[PDB]
Amino acid sequence: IGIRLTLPPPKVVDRWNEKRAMFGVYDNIGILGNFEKHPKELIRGPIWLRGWKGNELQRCIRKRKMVGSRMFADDLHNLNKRIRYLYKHFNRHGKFR
Amino acid sequence: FKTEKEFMQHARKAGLVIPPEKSDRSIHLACTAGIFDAYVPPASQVSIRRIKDYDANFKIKDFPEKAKDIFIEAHLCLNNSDHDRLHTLVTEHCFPDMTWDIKYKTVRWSFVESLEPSHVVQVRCNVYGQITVRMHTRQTLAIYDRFGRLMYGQEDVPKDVLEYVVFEKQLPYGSWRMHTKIVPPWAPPKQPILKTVMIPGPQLKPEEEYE
Amino acid sequence: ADRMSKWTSKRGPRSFRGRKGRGAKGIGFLTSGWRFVQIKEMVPEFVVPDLTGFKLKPYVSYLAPESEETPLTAAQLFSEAVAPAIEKDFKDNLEKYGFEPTQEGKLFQLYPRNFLR
Amino acid sequence: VKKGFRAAFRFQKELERQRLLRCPPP
Amino acid sequence: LRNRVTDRYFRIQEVLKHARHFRGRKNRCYRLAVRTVIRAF
Amino acid sequence: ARNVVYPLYRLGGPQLRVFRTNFFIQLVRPGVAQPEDTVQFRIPMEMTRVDLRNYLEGIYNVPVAAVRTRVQHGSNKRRDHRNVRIKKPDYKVAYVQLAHGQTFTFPDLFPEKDESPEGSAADDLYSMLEEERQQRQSSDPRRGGVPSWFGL
Amino acid sequence: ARGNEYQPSNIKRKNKHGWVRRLSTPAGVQVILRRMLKGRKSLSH
Amino acid sequence: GLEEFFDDPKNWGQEKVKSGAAWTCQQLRNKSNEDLHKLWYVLLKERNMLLTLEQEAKRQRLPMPSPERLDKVVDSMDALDKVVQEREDALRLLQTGQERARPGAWRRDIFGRIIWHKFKQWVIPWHLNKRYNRKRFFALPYVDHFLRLEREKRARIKARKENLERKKAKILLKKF
Amino acid sequence: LPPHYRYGMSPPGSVADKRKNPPWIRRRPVVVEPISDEDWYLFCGDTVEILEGKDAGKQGKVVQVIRQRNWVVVGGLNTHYRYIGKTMDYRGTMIPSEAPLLHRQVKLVDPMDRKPTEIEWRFTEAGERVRVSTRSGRIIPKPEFPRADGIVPETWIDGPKDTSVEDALERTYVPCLKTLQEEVMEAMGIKETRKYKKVYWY
RNA sequence: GCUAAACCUAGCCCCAAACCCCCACCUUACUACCAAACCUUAGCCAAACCAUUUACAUAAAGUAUAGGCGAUA
RNA sequence: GCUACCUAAGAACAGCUAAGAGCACACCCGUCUAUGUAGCAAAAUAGUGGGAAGAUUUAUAGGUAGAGGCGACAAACCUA
RNA sequence: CCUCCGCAUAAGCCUGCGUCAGCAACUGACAAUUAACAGCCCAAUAUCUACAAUCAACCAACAAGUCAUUAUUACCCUCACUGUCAACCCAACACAGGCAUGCUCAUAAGGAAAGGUUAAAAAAAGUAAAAGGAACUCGGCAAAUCUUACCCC
Ligand SMILES: [Mg+2]
Ligand SMILES: [Mg+2]
Ligand SMILES: [Mg+2]
Ligand SMILES: [Mg+2]
Ligand SMILES: [Mg+2]
Ligand SMILES: [Mg+2]
Ligand SMILES: [Mg+2]
Ligand SMILES: [Mg+2]
Ligand SMILES: [Mg+2]
Ligand SMILES: [Mg+2]
Ligand SMILES: [Mg+2]
Ligand SMILES: [Mg+2]
Ligand SMILES: [Mg+2]
Ligand SMILES: [Mg+2]
Ligand SMILES: [Mg+2]
Ligand SMILES: [Mg+2]
Ligand SMILES: [Mg+2]
Ligand SMILES: [Mg+2]
Repeated sequence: IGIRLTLPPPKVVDRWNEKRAMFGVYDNIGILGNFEKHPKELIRGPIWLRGWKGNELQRCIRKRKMVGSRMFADDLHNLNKRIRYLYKHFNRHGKFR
Repeated sequence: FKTEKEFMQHARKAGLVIPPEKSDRSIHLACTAGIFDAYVPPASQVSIRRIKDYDANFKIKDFPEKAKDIFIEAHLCLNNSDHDRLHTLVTEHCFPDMTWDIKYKTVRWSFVESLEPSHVVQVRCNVYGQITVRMHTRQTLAIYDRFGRLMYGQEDVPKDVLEYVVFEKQLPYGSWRMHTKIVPPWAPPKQPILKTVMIPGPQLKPEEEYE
Repeated sequence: ADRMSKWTSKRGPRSFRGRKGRGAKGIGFLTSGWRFVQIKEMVPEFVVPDLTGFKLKPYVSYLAPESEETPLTAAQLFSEAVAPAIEKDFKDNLEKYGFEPTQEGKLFQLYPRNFLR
Repeated sequence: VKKGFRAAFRFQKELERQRLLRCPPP
Repeated sequence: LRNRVTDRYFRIQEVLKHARHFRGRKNRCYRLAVRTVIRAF
Repeated sequence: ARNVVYPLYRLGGPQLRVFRTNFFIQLVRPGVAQPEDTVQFRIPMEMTRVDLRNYLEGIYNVPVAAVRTRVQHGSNKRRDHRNVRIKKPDYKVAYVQLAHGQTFTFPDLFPEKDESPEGSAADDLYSMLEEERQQRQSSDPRRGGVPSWFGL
Repeated sequence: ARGNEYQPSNIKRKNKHGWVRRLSTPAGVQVILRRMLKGRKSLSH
Repeated sequence: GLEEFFDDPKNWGQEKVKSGAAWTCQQLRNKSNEDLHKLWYVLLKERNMLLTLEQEAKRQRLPMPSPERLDKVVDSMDALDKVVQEREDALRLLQTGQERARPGAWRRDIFGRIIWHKFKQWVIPWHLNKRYNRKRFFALPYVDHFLRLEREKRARIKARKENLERKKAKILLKKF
Repeated sequence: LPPHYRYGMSPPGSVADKRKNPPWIRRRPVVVEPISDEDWYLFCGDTVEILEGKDAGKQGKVVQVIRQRNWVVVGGLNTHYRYIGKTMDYRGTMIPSEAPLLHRQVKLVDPMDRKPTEIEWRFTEAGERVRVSTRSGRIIPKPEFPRADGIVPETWIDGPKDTSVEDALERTYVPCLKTLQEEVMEAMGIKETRKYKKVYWY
């Protein structure tokens, strides 16, 4: 019977956190900071998608090319198998042509 | 099992080598195993100084009026089962001896006024002061079932009880509490219960006969 | 078909159960006719002292005082055993101070351990 | 444990209707 | 399982409250109930 | 000694000498009937027959005459909650048979009856675990289940 | 008839699948090396 | 005599036998090498007594009279084993400067990993030892693939352990 | 003891703990706040005061300190009531058994002011690390416990197998450049005319 | 009212940073001790068969070129 | 480690009639029938039958490996 | 009342019906298998080894065979280590199966086909049968009794 019997402990969310009250600051650091920095230089994450958006094939092509020289040995083989699969899916399968 | 000998004789025979281990913490009691000197109902001013040596503000004359409010408030907490209130008025030698038999049944004990004023009889004494006080009061009882049907004593008629309630006090924060209740051998028998009782004889194996 | 149990001497066939023994040290050799010659010098001889009149008992009384741990370093053993015998011959070769470079003629060699325990 | 609150609240109020269909108050 | 269904109990009782007066397992088992509750409607 | 390398012996070398004997020993009561001169020990595995003769005559000064060793196999048939086998360790048993017609009988360590009686006050605590077990006040059946606290 | 294919012997079990025959050839050291990488309790017979 | 394997018969079955403290390591460093040699065969004769009583208590299905004094003599025979070994390693640094008593070298077996190979005593030199020459202490070009995979498998276990440790410290600052 | 073992009022190898913590239980770990090994200030014997729950405002001594759960077991206080001696037909006797208190719910008490005070571990010019209260600069000494074992260091008589203080401290060590092997061989007096022929180590 | 139900923290995933780690054991591994490594990947699959062929920072650019000039590269 | 063949060094074969002889045990094989068919058995049991001093059966250790091995060719057998 | 089994060794397995305790051999504590039997051997360098076995004697062979030292040098010590249990192994099982050798060739050893009742059908295994004797059937398969004769390959 997949439904819980006691109602869960209450989710207390501080809306005036440090990360919440100062969220969004310096997203316009270009257009009113004399264009020294782009806002794409403000995003922190992986190296291969710091300022770049693609589908799943274009992400694995970019991950193999940018950071794939220093990837682990069976993480590179799991990535090469994924590009070998997503090539065949996007180019040979599907409804529209 | 039945005893502590029969457990160790079975723990030895089963191979259960259980190690008697040493611990720094001991069981910190607050009562005694019964009465120090058993008063027998038909000079102890040493024990009133040994009480006054640790307490230093205590009058033997005031105490029978204190003894009534310990006795009366302990017995009114049986009508509601306020076990957190019995634990400050009744020592843990007396609390299982007035609550274990009365669980899952309701009592309607009620105090009407006494006949004789209470008076202290004897005083005795990690040290436990002990005061016996005689009570000649007037009480009613009505003990019931789980099902609410009367099993002992009528509710309106007040009865006459003669009581010698030994009191006790641990001597840093404890107070005077009920410890036990002396029942003499020459006491008249209690009120007969409302139902009839059968008592079985020996349960005989076929080889054993009745002699 | 068993894999995980420790391969002891109880496990193989007859030619297997003879060759492997438990951790006992060899003493002699076998010659022709499978006859074992026990070498007397390979047997470890227990150098036991005499305990008569000895006054150290296996426990220490609890009235004994406590101290601080100083492991015997090589500098401390030098400073007690050698350094005063240096100074008495300095105010007036090193093999006269217990220093021995080569230990080929020595019975209890220190490196590598020629003794037991 | 399925995360969420809105389904655990509704079941708490369907239990309280069944607690009055099993034991109706005076 | 990022978001799986937490309220599937109440979707079953939308159907099973109409089947309470049936026979057999049509009043209990949901798979047998919807083919009769639809057919009862 | 055990868990050490032994110095190698070439032909014509010095005597091998142990100075601080590493290994323990323990003599056991035999589970079967045995002769009056045979003492049974529990030898650590790497300790030979002749190393026990020099152990006992050297440390304890007893007249050992015949030593006979055997290896006991501890069972690997008992399992955890993880269903992994728990090996009771193997131990070498040795039967030391004494010389000059001597005779050893294993002593009665732990005499079963100490003075006369059961128990009282070994070290407060066990007082209430006895003086209410003789002050039990077993329930009189004539009362029929009524609580016996009230003096009424 | 069938099913009793295993006729055990400890000489032959050590001579085919023991630790010595694994490291006797370069293709069998990789057999040990895949056991240790997987984390097996027993790497050989 | 075999009576030394048991204690005094007035201690038989008293279920509490009094015993002093164990020998600490600092008290043994004041005694000579002859006296630690003589103390060792006092503690060994006591350790055989208490191990005898340990097996006899298990055979008699009873606890120990005092199981605290067995772990004292074990403590005194590791401290005495540590003091004599300290004067062993200190004299090794003076007479020859070596750190370990047994020779050895850092070698690299067929599985490519760096082991410390402790040397054994032989009689013939190594180049004509038939059994020693079958033991290969080099790794071939097929091992470096499995050397990388074991390095990354150790790297994953380490990065899991570091990451989990920070996730618990964020729970602690939440809860307090 | 396995990892994520749950500490309790019983010692971790007792037969009453092996019933509660058998080797297969995976219970939720208790999150305790990590006190440093030098930051802890309540010891076995300290005069403390209880803040929350039953017996609030009472002062007592500390019998146990279970450091793995930040507990203090005050003696005779914060008690519930349990029975021991329960056999097949006897009910057992009633005992006030005490509950542990977290260190947030217990404050140290000055032995002069008799008030719950805060504690700073001020270094002093004689004593290197002594608790000092905040309301007044009174040092609170690390008090005396009973012991660790049944030792009672003041009352100790030796037996025939315990050595005296004079034998335990007599410095017989004359340090030289000989081993224990080479010093016993000259005290016992064994000769060896044979020399050790050189073996190969490889 | 039985059977059961429910639970939340074990742990994990993805990134960023920072380059990781006494004794016995290659003989029958866990056994104290005796007279020689390097040499193209292939094929599925795509071409609707198959046979040459078929992928393994941004921008120039899917451009020049290649190709049963065809799939595609 | 079953099995096909080989190698090494072993072993086994009563009794009766007179040679890859006959009758016949142990042994090996499996003609025919019946039971069994989630069975005792992922090929067995009971009766019957073929050989049983040989091109025999068999214990042990070794050898040949899948683009192959082995094969008194059944395109058999090479861990159901 | 059954026994075409049993008892040892080999191989295998590894404490698996010993003590104490908890349809109508499991868990926990404790205890045992003691070497003479069997494993574990051999100092070099040369140099010796044509005539089987079969009661080995007659005979009779072909397939042509399982068995041996000396010379000189070196050498003088001794009894360590390991196996030793069981109702057991391989068959997923306390499986009618599989399993080498030595003795006993019906037992001195080892065992129990029936939980209790009733006496239906059908089914399985067996015994008996009038008169007939293959008319049965693809076929004398099966059973019961023993033989003749001829073809095909
Ligand atoms: Mg033996
Ligand atoms: Mg076979
Ligand atoms: Mg195609
Ligand atoms: Mg297609
Ligand atoms: Mg023939
Ligand atoms: Mg024939
Ligand atoms: Mg053939
Ligand atoms: Mg053909
Ligand atoms: Mg064909
Ligand atoms: Mg099967
Ligand atoms: Mg018989
Ligand atoms: Mg039967
Ligand atoms: Mg039946
Ligand atoms: Mg019928
Ligand atoms: Mg007829
Ligand atoms: Mg017809
Ligand atoms: Mg016809
Ligand atoms: Mg026929």
